[PDB]
Amino acid sequence: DCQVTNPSTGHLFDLSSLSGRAGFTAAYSEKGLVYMSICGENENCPPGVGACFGQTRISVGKANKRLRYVDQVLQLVYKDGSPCPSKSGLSYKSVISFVCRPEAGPTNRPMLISLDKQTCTLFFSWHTPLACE
Repeated sequence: DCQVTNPSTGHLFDLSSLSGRAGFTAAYSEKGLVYMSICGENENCPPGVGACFGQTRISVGKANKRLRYVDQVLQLVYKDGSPCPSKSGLSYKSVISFVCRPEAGPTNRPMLISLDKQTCTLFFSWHTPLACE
């Protein structure tokens, strides 16, 4: 249910306050965006899809709720997106990484920071106080 524990302190991280089908957007390119929900599908995307391009609604990853803890970062990986334009045989995937930010940012939305074209992986970051222990 969108929660994970730091194996070494027992601290429970809960990202459920960011969950839900309404979700968020992240800026893509110059005027575009990506629609995304946390730990579940997004209402603007095809059924079961957690993140998709806003212009086309094409999937960049199927939703899941497998939140993981790795070196102080909480992460989700939505795989099995649509066919990769840059490499035959591959499907888009979205990695969403939550990092502690003691004070919430002025905008406070996820950011698409990189798109690895060789593997069609979209890397997103969200610096949030919910990732602080």
